[PDB]
Amino acid sequence: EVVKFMDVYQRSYCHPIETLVDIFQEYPDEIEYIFKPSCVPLMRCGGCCNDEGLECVPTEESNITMQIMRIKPHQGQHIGEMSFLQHNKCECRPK
Amino acid sequence: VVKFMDVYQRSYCHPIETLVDIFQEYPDEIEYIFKPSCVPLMRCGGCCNDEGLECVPTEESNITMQIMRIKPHQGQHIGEMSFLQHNKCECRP
Repeated sequence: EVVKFMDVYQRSYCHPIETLVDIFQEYPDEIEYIFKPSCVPLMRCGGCCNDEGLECVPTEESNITMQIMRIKPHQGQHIGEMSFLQHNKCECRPK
Repeated sequence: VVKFMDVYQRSYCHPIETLVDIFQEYPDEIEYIFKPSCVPLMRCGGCCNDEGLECVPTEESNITMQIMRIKPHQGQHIGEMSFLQHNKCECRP
């Protein structure tokens, strides 16, 4: 049941991974609202470069659109379209 | 367009594949460099839709992986290292 070295080595290297991201951190100026769900699943660059001079970053991105409920306390709740950026490709490059 | 009941279902508290730094999980091991420096592990992630609660593990289990440890100017060796995985999660107070 032991994960072999080259398999961990290849699986953890910098690449797009489904990451749950808070909606409010992605749309900072919407402070009068609560969102449901409060976070969404998005492909984002992750992992290690295995070299302290490099860092994992997006090289290609694209939008995804989802129906999110927007709540304004004491004055209305509406399900609408919200768009987030996803990372289609990543690379390790200098810092 | 992702439909509302589909995002609402998939973003809720649950175990997700997460890339974790090894020295963060082994703080006492300051004399080594690890390769790879991070590992893929199932860990609780997502939102609770309740400001009162938090997504936490209710069931854990170990996973063993071959990791290289490097001790600068002395040696290097690929050996087994164990990490904790999350099998089940819940939103709690």
